[PDB]
Amino acid sequence: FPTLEVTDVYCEGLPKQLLWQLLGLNDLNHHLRTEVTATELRLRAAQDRGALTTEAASAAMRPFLMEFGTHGLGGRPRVVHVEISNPTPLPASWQLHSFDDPDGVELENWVEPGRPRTEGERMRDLIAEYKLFEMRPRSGELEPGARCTVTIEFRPSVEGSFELPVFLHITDGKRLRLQLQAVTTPEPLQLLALPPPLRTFRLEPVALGERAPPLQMYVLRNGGPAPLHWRLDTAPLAALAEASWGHPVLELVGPEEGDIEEGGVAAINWRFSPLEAKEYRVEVPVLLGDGGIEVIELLGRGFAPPPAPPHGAAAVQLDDDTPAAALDSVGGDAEAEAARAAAAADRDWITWRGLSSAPSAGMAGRLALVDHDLVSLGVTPVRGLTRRIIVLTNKSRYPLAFDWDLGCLAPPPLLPASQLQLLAGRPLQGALAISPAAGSLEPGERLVCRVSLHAGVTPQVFEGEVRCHVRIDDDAVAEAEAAAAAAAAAGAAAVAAELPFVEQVEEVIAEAPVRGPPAPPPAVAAAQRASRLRSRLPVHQYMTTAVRTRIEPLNAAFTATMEARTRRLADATRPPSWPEPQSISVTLRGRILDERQLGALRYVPPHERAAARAAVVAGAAWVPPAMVPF
Amino acid sequence: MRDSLKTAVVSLVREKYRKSGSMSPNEMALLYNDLYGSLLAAVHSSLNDLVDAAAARPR
Amino acid sequence: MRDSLKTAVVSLVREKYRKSGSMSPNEMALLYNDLYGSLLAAVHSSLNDLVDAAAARPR
Repeated sequence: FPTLEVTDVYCEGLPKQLLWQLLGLNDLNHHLRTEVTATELRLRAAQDRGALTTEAASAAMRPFLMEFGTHGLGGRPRVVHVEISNPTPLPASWQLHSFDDPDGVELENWVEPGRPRTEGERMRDLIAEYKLFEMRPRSGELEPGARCTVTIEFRPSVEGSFELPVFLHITDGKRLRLQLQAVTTPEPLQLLALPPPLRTFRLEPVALGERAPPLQMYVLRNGGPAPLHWRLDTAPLAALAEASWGHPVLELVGPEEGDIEEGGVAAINWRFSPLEAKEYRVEVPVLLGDGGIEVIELLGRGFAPPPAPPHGAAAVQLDDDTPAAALDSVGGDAEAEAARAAAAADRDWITWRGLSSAPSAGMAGRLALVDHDLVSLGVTPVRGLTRRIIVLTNKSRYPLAFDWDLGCLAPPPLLPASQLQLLAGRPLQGALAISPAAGSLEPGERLVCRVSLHAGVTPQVFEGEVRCHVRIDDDAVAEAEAAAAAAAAAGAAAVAAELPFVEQVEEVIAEAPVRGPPAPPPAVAAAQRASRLRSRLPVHQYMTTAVRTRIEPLNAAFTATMEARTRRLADATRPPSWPEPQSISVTLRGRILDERQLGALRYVPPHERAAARAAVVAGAAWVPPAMVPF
Repeated sequence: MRDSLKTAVVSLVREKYRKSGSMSPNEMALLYNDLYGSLLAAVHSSLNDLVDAAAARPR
Repeated sequence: MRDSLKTAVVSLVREKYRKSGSMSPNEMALLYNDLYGSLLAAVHSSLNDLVDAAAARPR
């Protein structure tokens, strides 16, 4: 069956993992990949002969939520670039259809849809009226392996909520409904980033007797409205501890409260220390500045590790990563691997088949490209210095200033081995650095940037986001213009050398007869006449003085046309270049693991178990020793 | 030393990524991260082996 | 501390405990206890100077 796949999605100032999670593209890719499509045949039959209706189709088609969240009124519209490709060899023709929207039918003196009298259809009609939700390509067709680069944009100009259902409608294949859900708040009301995978955070299963449970990072984003003041009530966790014979479980490490700026990132570290193999469902509230719940459920399980051998009989040291045997070896429990797979689908973007971890969409209009987005730092030892390289390319013909920022990944004001206590209270428990902090870059120049992580003593799993800000280099462009001006001055000096002391009349004092400008040569006069006759005012719009005096509205129209023609010059004269500074972002995920955990492969994902075993058996990660204090 | 390593680098590029020893940035793009990771892993393995030889590790 | 003491302990083990033999798990556990006790005795012997120098009555 000719199907489609979403390879990647690009949006301004939002992590690619977060965008994929918010759109729920895992389920979309799965459904578009495999389905018998029993009822879709009936759906196509009803689409034929015009039997289908939007409401019934939505009720029977199991819509998928395209969540755009909340947008402050008057804020910048949000754009979503989705790359659609054909995994199947058969060429795929697809037609985004929605019966409310026009279906390629010519309207001639047909009254627009009347007063709906039902607020759902009314909201649909306001969306249609004010172009709130628009997908540019509409219907398309793709050869096997092609990329369509579809764009869907939302315009936060109206107040209130808006839900618009459209459906993909592949010509021969499945037809899935997407419900674009957004709310535009005229007033600032904090709403934390609340994707369904983040609401129920699937904690990675951990060893029952682990000496130091791995810190697990949870990232909160403000969203559209004003900055969010969050406070997490530890009382349910305290109740859990009291129930668990007074042992700390699901402990919060960071601050209990905080103030995320608009479109910001705040990281909270959890320690999951279990006592049983049972599920540990714990529900915690999030009190915002204004009244709110935003409750978060944490789920984890017990690893039930193989019994630790006595020192006498220990496995000597000097199994395949891919198979499910690896998952079973990482946790003998039947449901431990199920929880691990759920957590992988929740957070590990690599395991998702569709995602490409490439710049993909957004080729046009982006100042620069990171060659490889969504970069994963490998599993690292306790005090490990792990490096990766990311190359940035300037597509713009203009020089670009490149600055590097860390949202929650900032180093404390690499790290000295003795004085690692500075890492206390820091979400990463490591020091991220990039070799170019801020560098200029010429057009078409590719720069290598080394991202290096120096980890601390606390085992951790980080999935952070690092921002790179690209702006047009005003200094460089001004220098170029100044060089051009200097060249022009040199040319003027050369012309002066050619013609010594050309006279220029400084001023005029009482020239008794009025003297006009010198007459041009007749050829130049003819050329100027032809130039004037070009851009001649249109015949039907030129009102003579007599007609203007006779008819006032014609005089007003003539004045308006003069004003319009004067205005037309200003837009041309304005230099349309210098686009807005653009912030790109790359997600980095890594596993700071203890030596015992690495040796036993306790928490390495199956995707990287081969690399973990390599790093254990043969030293593959550096451990900067520095100098001992004593 | 960099010129000494460059030949082995070209050989590894050709072997691992089937790029026919492309020193051209455009072709070997989208492989810089993996190539650098493999090269640094090899360098670290060699350095650790030398360190163990200097101070015999029970490995 | 762990790294430096690990190097020292490996050196010590190679220095003293190299009898080996049948090496049943129980005897290996006993050997581990023996080396741990030797380490503790060495630490105590090294620190006895400061222990005596401490203001507490030297018994």
